Amino acid sequence: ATIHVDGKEYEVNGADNLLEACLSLGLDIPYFCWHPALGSVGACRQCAVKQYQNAEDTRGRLVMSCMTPASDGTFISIDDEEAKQFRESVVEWLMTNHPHDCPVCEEGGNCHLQDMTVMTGHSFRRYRFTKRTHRNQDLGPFISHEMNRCIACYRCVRYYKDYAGGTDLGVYGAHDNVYFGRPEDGTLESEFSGNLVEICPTGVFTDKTHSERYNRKWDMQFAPSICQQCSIGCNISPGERYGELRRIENRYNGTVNHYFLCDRGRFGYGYVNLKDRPRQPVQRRGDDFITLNAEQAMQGAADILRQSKKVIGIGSPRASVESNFALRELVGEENFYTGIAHGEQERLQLALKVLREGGIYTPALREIESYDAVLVLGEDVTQTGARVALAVRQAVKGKAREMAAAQKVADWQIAAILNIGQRAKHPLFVTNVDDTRLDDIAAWTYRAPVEDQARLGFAIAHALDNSAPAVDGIEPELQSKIDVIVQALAGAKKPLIISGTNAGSLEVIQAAANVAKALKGRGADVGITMIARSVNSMGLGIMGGGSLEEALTELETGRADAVVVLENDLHRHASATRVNAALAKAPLVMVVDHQRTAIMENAHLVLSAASFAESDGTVINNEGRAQRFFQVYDPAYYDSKTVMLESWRWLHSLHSTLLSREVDWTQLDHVIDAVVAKIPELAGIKDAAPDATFRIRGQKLAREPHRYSGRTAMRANISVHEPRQPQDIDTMFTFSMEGNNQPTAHRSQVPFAWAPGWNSPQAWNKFQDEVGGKLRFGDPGVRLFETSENGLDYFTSVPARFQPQDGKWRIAPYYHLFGSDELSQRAPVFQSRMPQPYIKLNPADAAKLGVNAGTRVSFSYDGNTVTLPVEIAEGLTAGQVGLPMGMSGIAPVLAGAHLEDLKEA
Amino acid sequence: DFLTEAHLDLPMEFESIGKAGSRLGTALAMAVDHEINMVSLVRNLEEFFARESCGWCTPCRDGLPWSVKILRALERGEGQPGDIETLEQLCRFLGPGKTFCAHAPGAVEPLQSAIKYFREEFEAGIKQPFSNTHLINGIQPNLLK
Amino acid sequence: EPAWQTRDHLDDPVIGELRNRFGPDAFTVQATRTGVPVVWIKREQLLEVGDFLKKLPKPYVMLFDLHGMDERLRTHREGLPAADFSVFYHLISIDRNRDIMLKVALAENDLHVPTFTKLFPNANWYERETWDLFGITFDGHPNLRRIMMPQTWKGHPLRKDYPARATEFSPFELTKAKQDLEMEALTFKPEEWGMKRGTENEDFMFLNLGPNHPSAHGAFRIVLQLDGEEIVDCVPDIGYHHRGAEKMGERQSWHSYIPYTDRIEYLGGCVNEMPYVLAVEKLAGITVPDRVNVIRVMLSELFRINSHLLYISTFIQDVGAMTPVFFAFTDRQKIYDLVEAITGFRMHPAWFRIGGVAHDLPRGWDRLLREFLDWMPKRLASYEKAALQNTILKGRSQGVAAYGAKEALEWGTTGAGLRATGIDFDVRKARPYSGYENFDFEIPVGGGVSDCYTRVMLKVEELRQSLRILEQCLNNMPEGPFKADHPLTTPPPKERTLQHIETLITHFLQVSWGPVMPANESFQMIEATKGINSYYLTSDGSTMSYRTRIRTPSYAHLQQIPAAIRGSLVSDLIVYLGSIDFVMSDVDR
Ligand SMILES: CCCCCCCCCCC1=C(C)C(=O)C(OC)=C(OC)C1=O
Ligand code: SF4
Ligand code: SF4
Ligand code: SF4
Ligand code: SF4
Ligand code: FES
Ligand SMILES: [Ca+2]
Repeated sequence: ATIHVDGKEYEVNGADNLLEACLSLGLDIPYFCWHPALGSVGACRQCAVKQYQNAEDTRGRLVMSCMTPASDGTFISIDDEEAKQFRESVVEWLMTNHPHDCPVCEEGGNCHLQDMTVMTGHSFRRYRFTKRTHRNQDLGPFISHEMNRCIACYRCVRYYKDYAGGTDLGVYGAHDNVYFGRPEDGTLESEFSGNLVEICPTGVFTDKTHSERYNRKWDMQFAPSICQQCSIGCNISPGERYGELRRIENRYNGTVNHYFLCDRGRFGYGYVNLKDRPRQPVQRRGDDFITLNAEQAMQGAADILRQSKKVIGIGSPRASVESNFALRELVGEENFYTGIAHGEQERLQLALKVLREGGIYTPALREIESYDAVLVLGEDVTQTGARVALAVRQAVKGKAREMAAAQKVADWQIAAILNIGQRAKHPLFVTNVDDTRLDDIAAWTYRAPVEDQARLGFAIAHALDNSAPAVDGIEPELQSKIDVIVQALAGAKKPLIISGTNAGSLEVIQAAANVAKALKGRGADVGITMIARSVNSMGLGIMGGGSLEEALTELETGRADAVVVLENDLHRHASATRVNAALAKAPLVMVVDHQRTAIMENAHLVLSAASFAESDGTVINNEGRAQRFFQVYDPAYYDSKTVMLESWRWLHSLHSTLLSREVDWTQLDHVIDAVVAKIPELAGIKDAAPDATFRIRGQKLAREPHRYSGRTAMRANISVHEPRQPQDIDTMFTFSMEGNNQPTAHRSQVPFAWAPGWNSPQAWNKFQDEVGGKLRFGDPGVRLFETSENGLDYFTSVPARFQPQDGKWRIAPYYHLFGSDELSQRAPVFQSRMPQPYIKLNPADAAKLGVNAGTRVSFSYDGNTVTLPVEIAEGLTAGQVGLPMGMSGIAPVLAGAHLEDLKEA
Repeated sequence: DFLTEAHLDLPMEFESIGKAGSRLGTALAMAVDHEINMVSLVRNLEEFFARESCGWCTPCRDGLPWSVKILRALERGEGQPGDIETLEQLCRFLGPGKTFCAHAPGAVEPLQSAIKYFREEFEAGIKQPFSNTHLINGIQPNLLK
Repeated sequence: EPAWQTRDHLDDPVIGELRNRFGPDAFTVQATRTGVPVVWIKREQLLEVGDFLKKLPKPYVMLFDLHGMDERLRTHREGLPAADFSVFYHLISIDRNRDIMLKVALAENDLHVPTFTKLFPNANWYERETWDLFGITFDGHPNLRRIMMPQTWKGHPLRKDYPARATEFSPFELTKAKQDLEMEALTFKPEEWGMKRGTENEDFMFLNLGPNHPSAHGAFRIVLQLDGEEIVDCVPDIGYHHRGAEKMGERQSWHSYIPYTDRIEYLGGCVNEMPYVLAVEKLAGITVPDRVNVIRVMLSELFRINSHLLYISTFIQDVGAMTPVFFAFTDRQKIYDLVEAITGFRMHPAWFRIGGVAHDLPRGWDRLLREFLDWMPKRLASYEKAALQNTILKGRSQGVAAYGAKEALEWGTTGAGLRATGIDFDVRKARPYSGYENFDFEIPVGGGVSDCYTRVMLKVEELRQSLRILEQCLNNMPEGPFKADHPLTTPPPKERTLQHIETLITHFLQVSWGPVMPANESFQMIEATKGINSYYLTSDGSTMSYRTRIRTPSYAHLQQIPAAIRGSLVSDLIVYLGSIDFVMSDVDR
């Protein structure tokens, strides 16, 4: 479409309103209530522009650009006198009751309201009367509430209810006494409530975790990184100050995680700032714990490694691609073992084979919001891959979107779309061991053991395509529900099947693959999505290796007298007693880790590795996208005795000292090129980010804003002589503001969003080709594999029906967004959010055992008689015990296992 | 809109009352005698219109109480210079199309009609000089002319 | 219509003459807020355009400025030719009282411009500076070497990819090898300058006058080739006082750069502050009220009297009389008492703001102004009758280092020298800024010869006229605001900031991120204490300056130095150095 802004002709998209069309062209219109993801509601009345219908028109009409379509032949004026005075008056009306709170506000310097007050040019106060006040609510450990700063723009409630699907946030009150919050005090139990601190243009909802150790946005040193708390791989902007990770901001990736994170990835970063982390190489001599620098650690480690007959390496899915590859190239191809168990590795390799060999296109996370009918098999998505559950909610509301689009209603008229699509929504069928958080929008929820979920998946695949193997023994009511699912999936245009390795069963993934194959055989645009466990599970599966049990028996039989463990606690994937015995029997345990794990008591040498905030690397997410994360800060700038290096740097220098007796600190691009040379399946990680020689017109990319303060005083307590800024030889970024962060720079890795006049997270508008669309000059990260020309065959191994055996109890996994991650649970702020360890029981099984809700029963697994209190679960099937995976003492490897001697004690 | 005695010889149609700068409305007219102070009447009207706002959109929600407080100041004789101009700007910026619904244009129609026809009653409530600030000891204030 | 509006400048007759000479498709006209016609011309026609401007009926006889600009990072270049680098030439015609700014666009690989030294001899140091800081080569230049950086310097510092801060590079480690290498670099090599270090009869004497000399007014060195006592040739070596203030202008916000403007000419103070804040107000679109103009005129005339007192005492000291410097610095202490009362600081006040001044005048400033105005003229008459009417001082001064109007125009000489040549060109009258039209004062001019004595007596008359201006402004000071009511006035008034939320928001975003001045080019030229000081500010629409070009008169005077003292003795050079009114922060910036 063609519009005329201030006499200048512009070519815009006619399906967009005037606000996003003009913001895409670089025209600054003030706005509060409009968001690119939420839609247009016309509340704040800030986006006023003067519209003319003809080229020869003098009077015009003040309209809302967010509510006015960008049709062909509209002549709008933004900087007309009447429009500017009205926008200034709207800012003034918002300023009548706003508190004098900017110095004591966490949103100061990051405030959209401040930016829009300055942009309209209102700086004189003529209001002389009183300002209304509000009491504040306790919203939990994550979100701090300050209701006086609200401008009643309704972004919070629109996001929290119409987007995130939350139920405990709302609008209350009246004429000018509007309150935004909960009906009482309590924690916001939505898994995406952390996005309120960036959705809210004011300082009402603030990051309490950042408010504990608060610094302003200009004082933050930012980097582009990837969230390491699960497999989705959302792009984040970690920002630090004074040597500690202060905040995790959302980093816009129009392909993956555009505007929203989950609460685990936004508030689970506190393990980086733990004081028990290793900061030097520490060597154990008997009972003494001596501290070495890097060179003596390398020389001693290489001496003992040369004095051994075989060295094995146990990687981890928590480590990056480069560190696992450096371990593999240090110990050899045959001596490298993945740190996961045999069953976890089998499920992971099956999921990878389905993804890159099944012939079915695995969608990106933004593309999940366009699929019609969603079938989740086995996965508890909202607790393991929560952002995928958010995109599933969007795909479910796609039915109301298409129904309103059938009535010539614009895409951005979100209120009219929700009015037309009252409760009609796209079909969602979730299967789990219990009730999920998607059950409010699910067309059906199947509460059954994983064998029965797999059998239901195989029955769906057989009913969709008769060539699929049949399962006999299905009840007629279950058959009716199955044919309902089949009629919903067959009538869909873009069906989506979501499974994963967290269900603890191979047949669930096989059934999901068979359903996807049957949907593809009918000529449908089927997509499949596997949810892995850790951040780099897919990279570890692609690189491959032996299981943890093979490494454990290699250490136990004595063939391996030297074990190098890379960022693994080894109690998460195997029993603690067997691991402890194997590591105590081995005469050399050398652990490269950045968190104080339990196997460091037996470790003969500990290498203080760097976490994601202090290391560069590559991670492969659940859809096979190689994403590069960059270092945020140098740990040794403030604390001079800190010897903390990248794990791939540790292992590369260790291998160099092993071979040539010389210590060699490599570069990130050298290790990347080594991965591309040795592993052809990981060849796409070279193009994930450009190398360290990349420049924007000769200068590097700045990690901190141009108004970074305290340079000559932040280190003056140590020494009055300011040292050189740390040099980044690994990446194209610099640990200084002497660099480039323009919105029009030809790059894909943006550390943070700032524009002149745009200090809020609304500054991401300047960094996109169109607002709410893709990032300018493409999104970061590339896909490792394409969709294959041919697919797999039908998995004929249909499992038998789950029969509850007497005495033995099948362990049903219960994943928690706060608690089931290895590193997020070490954050001190997650202690007040993690649920108490409760074993879930059927009413019938608890009545048989004589247990009621609340009391404690004891169960023994591998000689560990541990006692948990009982919570009654109605939806759990009989014969199973519900256990929380990832908690203290309950490994995720316990899923699907047996449980003997379950007695009340 | 308020109308005067000269508007009494006017037929009660939509276009006839609309041409004379008012609205037919519900055709249920209300008479204001000479004993009724018009500033108090408009204050009562704006108090009703501000307290019956829904709070969805900014101009009505955060500008009707401003007019209410200005009229409370004018009722008590504590009006300050610029208050009537602020009321006129509020009437101009709360008209049709500026707000989300039509509650606020109908709210501000009696105010502009009363200012147009009975300005001398609104000017009589301005007694004290304009003062938005207070003296901060140690800082010389900027004396704009 | 306000004077800060973006004017296309197609009504200037010079534009019409250029159209009728070179055709209508030979150049582009850039609409700026400089107040000067900006003409983008091709590189091939640069010398022809310069010759045409030099051969006009009322010609552009002076090269005011010549410098480069890195346009690789400039996002808003609508209506401009495509360029990675650019070179601008600011020229003045005194007869028309007009300026022009010619801009030449250069690609990143083809960074060569024809030399401008044949048309204007003062282009030599400007082209050396442009090569040193931007890497732009000038073809046909006689000796293109580094003038601000030492010869063993890698990279060009004013390029956008060069790091601005010292903390980016390694800390300064002075070793024996580095000391020896930099001492060999600092050693004068006469074969490079063609000095011809010998004669058949006798040998020439190569003497370093400076950095450590009482006659040198800073850290710079003149290398003198001598026979006996006579000077054969001089090489004034500058760059020893380089603080990187333009790169610092690219590094600070608009508000936070004001103290750095204060240290450009450290005897100037508010006189250094005025052109920068006026150019920023042109960028913002701020028209300051009358009281702001009168206060700024007050402080700049006070600091002009301060600088002239120091200059006269310094000249008398270098002539040989060591007494009047004590009394002149006592008068400087009286001015410092008034300035400490008003601004709170002695010598670098940093008191001017965008849209006004930092505070209002304190209660009782007129008492100290009256005290100084009563104390001054008797002391000045005593200085005159004691030292300036001394026949030994006249013998050391009159006829020493004399040049006419042609040498003053070809070398860009401004200030007291240009008026001492008889050319009545003062910025406060020709292009009146800050409301100088409301003050009755005279402009002293010379008889046609710019002696040391003539320049000193002209500065004495300028001091007397500044006393007259101070008396007029003391007797008539307006009662209004000390800050403008513009939203971009940085910072806003303090009490409204302390008790209003709009003012608090504006203050919060103006002192932290900086005021957002929209993308435009601005220029302000003022009459400094030592000549003409100009600020040329290119804004990219951000909160920091994209380009800050500072033109100073002491640069031109020090470049004029070899052409006016060649063939004289060293004593004439000492008197010439004392009678130029230069500081070296002014030169090297
Ligand atoms: C000791 C008796 C009083 C001395 C007063 C000297 C006043 C300033 C003299 C001029 C001067 C200035 C400004 C100056 O900056 C300088 O360079 C460092 C000189 O050389 C040492 C000077 O001579
Ligand atoms: S929400 Fe924004 S405008 Fe309000 S007090 Fe906080 S920083 Fe200031
Ligand atoms: S709390 Fe924040 S997001 Fe919600 S209406 Fe108020 S200003 Fe808007
Ligand atoms: S969904 Fe996973 S990758 Fe994304 S923010 Fe949450 S924990 Fe991090
Ligand atoms: S004008 Fe209407 S929509 Fe707006 S706040 Fe008032 S009553 Fe609500
Ligand atoms: S952005 Fe259009 S009314 Fe709020
Ligand atoms: Ca690094």
